[PDB]
Amino acid sequence: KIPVEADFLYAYSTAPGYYSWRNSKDGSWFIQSLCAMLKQYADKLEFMHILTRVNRKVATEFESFSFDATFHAKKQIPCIVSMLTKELYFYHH
Amino acid sequence: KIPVEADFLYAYSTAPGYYSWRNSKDGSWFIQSLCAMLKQYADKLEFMHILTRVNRKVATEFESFSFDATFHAKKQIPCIVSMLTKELYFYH
Amino acid sequence: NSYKMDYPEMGLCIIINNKNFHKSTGMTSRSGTDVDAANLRETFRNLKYEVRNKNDLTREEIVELMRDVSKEDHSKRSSFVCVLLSHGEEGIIFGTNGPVDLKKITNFFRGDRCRSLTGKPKLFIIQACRGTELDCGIET
Amino acid sequence: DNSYKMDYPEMGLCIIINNKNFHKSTGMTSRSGTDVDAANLRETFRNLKYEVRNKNDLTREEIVELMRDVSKEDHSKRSSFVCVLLSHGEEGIIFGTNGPVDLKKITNFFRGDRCRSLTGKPKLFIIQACRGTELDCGIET
Amino acid sequence: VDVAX
Amino acid sequence: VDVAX
Repeated sequence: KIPVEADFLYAYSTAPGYYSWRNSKDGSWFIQSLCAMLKQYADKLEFMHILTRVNRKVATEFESFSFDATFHAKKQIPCIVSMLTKELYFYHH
Repeated sequence: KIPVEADFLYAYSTAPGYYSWRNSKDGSWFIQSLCAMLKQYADKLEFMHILTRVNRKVATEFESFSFDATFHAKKQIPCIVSMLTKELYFYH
Repeated sequence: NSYKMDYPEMGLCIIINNKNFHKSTGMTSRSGTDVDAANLRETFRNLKYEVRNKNDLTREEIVELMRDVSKEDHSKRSSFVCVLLSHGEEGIIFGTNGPVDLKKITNFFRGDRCRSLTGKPKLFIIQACRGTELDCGIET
Repeated sequence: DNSYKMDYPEMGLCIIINNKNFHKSTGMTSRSGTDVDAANLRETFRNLKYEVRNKNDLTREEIVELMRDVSKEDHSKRSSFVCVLLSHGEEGIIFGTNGPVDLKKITNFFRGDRCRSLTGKPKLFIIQACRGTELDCGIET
Repeated sequence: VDVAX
Repeated sequence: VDVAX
């Protein structure tokens, strides 16, 4: 038998306790990154390694721009929570 | 500039809200697996992949044994929380 | 090793996109979210997932939908993907009218409540706030 | 670069905090077998070239003082940082020999802004402890 | 502009 | 035997 909570992967856009950012025109920083990285690496990189690249892209290429000084120049880092027991590949043999 | 919460990795012995298991003589299931997997794959696999192995070993090879039916035959799944931005290799 | 991904189908990909909320919530329209939902649809379509887009679901409808999906037969599917795009807090995701704990949604897919997915990867992609802290970053 | 630079003079520190005995006030029983773990970790991290440091039975306060002192150290020549916590605990909480201590408090000493010599470097926290009182019964494959 | 979620 | 942590 195996744990009932096994084989779950939670890809969180941001760190626990933090705000998640969204561009009013291009969408959420996380989803944009996730889609670019998947389209670019889903055919050869394992999922965890792909989410790591999403982590780097969001953390390095995004900075908030707001007219409200309070919410301006802020950063974000996604949060991968894995309960997976094996590697996850979207391609075949 | 980078996030202040970046480059952190939290390897939890168990899932949020759950008990973590330890064997009175052999030790905690998590550390046992973690040390075993580290000894075996640190020279090859990236850290995340090694932690995935720890997840499988703990989840499949361990089951609680207790004289109290309540805490008997219970399982455990570790929980990896990564805010790393790069791949982690212990070798060069 | 790796998850078996050579079943007849990759699986279902449920996208719940909430843009408009009831005024009582205090959250204004989530502009840009449609671009996201569309982006995700095209991405998962190329990965061969049967994508199902759902827009503006009340919290009751989100639980209703997840319950129904967890009761379908996934025997011929390799995995399950669920994307939630909406406002939120720690462990909480917002329907158009109110909050719903994430734990209540994912529990429908626990290894013991969804037998056709046991041992199969279940991915939950969550775009939503998890509190109100701000990361100011540091230079290098 | 897709990989962390691990070719610094040193791999870094590996602080292992093993709490086996607790104050009667707490109520938790001793953690037998935890010494086997602390010992196993030491040997493992030694092979990975980490500078291991074992700390046994630390109070809630002594834990914060240790972490703060380590964070104020200069890691300019270290590739990373590892911190292992073996003890009783609750969600987000780690138990010192005398009382509860929030985890967020320990890790914060190492945030990119509070520990400049570790900015951009891997900071790993291995936490062996409970995170609630839920029991996983499992399911037949 | 960027907004929070 | 196995105990909780």
